[PDB]
Amino acid sequence: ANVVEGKFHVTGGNVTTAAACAVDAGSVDQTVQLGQVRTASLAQEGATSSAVGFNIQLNDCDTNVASKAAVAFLGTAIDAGHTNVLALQSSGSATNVGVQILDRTGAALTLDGATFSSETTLNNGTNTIPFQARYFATGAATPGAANADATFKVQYQ
Repeated sequence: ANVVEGKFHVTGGNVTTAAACAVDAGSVDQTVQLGQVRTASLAQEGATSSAVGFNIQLNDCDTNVASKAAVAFLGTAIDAGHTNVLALQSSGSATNVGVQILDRTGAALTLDGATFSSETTLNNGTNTIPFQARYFATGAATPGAANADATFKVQYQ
C-alpha cells in the first residue's frame, strides 16, 4: 500500500528566562509518531489524517506571576497558501502533504512564531497544554517519508 509515514519533532521552551512556570524537561524535546497513512486517504487538498496528541507540560507555576500560558510554534510553511501546514523534511520523501499542529480547540496554528495557541488558565504547580499533530494534504499525496520539525515558545500573561 502507498503510505506516508513519519514523525513530528518539536523542541522549545519559555520565551523568557524569568517565566511563571518551568517547562518540563520531557516537553522541551519530543518526537510524535504521526503513523502510517495511506495516500488514498490523502489524495485531495484538505484531506487530513487522524490527529496524534502531544502535550507541553509546565511545572512549578506561580499564578501570582501569570495566570495564563499559550504557545507559539515556528516552522517552515509548506507554501504561501498554507501557512498553518509544515513543510516536510526532505530526506524518498512524500509530496503534497504537510503537518499541522492543532491546539485544544482543534484550530491549526499559524507557524510564524507569533501566533499563539488558545490561552490555558493556570493553576499553581503543574499544568499541561495539549496539542495534536496530523497530516494535511495540499494535493494528491505521494507515498514516502513525511517528517516535520517545529520549535515552540511559551508566553505568559
